[PDB]
Amino acid sequence: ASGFIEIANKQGLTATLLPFGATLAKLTFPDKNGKNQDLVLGFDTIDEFEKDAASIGKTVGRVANRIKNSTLHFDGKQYTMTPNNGPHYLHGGPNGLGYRKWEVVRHAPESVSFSVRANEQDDGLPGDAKIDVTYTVNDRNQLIIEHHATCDTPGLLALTNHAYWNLDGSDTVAEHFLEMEADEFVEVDDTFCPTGAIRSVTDTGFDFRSGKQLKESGKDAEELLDLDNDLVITKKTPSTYLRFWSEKSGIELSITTSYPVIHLYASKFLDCKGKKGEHYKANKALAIEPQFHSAAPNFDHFPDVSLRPGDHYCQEIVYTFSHVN
Repeated sequence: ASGFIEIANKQGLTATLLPFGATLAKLTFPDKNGKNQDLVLGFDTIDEFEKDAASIGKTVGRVANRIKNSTLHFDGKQYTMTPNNGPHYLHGGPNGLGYRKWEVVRHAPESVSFSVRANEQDDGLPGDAKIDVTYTVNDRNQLIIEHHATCDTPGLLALTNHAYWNLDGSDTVAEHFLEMEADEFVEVDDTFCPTGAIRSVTDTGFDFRSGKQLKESGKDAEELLDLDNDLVITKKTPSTYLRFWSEKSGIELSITTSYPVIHLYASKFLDCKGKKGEHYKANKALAIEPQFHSAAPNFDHFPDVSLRPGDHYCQEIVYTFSHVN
């Protein structure tokens, strides 16, 4: 058996990790009323996490999101996996990184690092890789997630963190405000698999450039937010890219990442017994997943996510917690 690992700074920021799936189990931070609030969904027990299928707080890999039709071409060779989500291959498959027990290579009062190895035999994806993920909290009230990796054999590697966020405990995050520096988004089909097209956010329900409440996303016949797309980060050349907050709890979350996109999932298909024995329902939280474009391995015009011998996969996500004053 394993066990929850806790890290924390000196200002009231605590994070609880789990070796299994290198998961972010909990993240507590005092609200405007000085009351501690767990900002991420989860489970009160370890086994519940090992049985979860919604990838709650997990470190996802080797390839986050979908591989169109469970097939791809790598270095002139075709790789075909067994579908695990519709006709596609989602989050690295049933034996993806999120479903494996990572080794604890470092643990200190404010930081913890996990490591794990994966090759074609483990998940059917090309080559192999030694992956190391670190969670660190600091005096700036930031949670830093570092994603590092190397390989002996050429393959693909595109990770992300699948934590579902809810800053005030509300039944849903429809009232939460969201602001993103994203001019474009990745188009997806009915099965939510990228089509390879990029669409401007202008005049669409995905324009969060002015900061609005999530409840504002068109008008469907289910009154549910079906957010679950890749929002391409507008990055300069010659900084915070996302701000998520709740006027209710007064808690705000800002993010900066090396990744080119941030996948936002409004938790439309959620329905599980979480913390406090609570019953999570539709649009309960907001999954924020900094990552490379979904289905990158299927479209050559999307970022090249190959990881080859001698190179170093190195990405980071910085979450800053504060208050809206």
